[PDB]
Amino acid sequence: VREPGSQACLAIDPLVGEEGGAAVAKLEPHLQPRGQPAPQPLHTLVLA
Amino acid sequence: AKKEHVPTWLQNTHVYSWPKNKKNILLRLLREEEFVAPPRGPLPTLQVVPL
Repeated sequence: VREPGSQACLAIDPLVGEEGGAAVAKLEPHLQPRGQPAPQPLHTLVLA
Repeated sequence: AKKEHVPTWLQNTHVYSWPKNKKNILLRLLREEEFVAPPRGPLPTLQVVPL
């Protein structure tokens, strides 16, 4: 008989870098609000 | 008479017919225009109603 002492099997486990991983970022455009005095289209009429 | 009887150089002006246009002939002799154009007014004012 032989003993597995020296030849024992190996388990594996990755060295995950999640602890130092950057996050996913969401973008939102800062709308030029119409609540603030934004301009409007100058629909014109004629006084005949 | 007919249109063909007018000398060519005279076709460039008003051609009257007698007696059909005798009122127009009188107006022409009086040197008074037949239609009175109303006096030219001012340009209209523009009103802005934005949306």
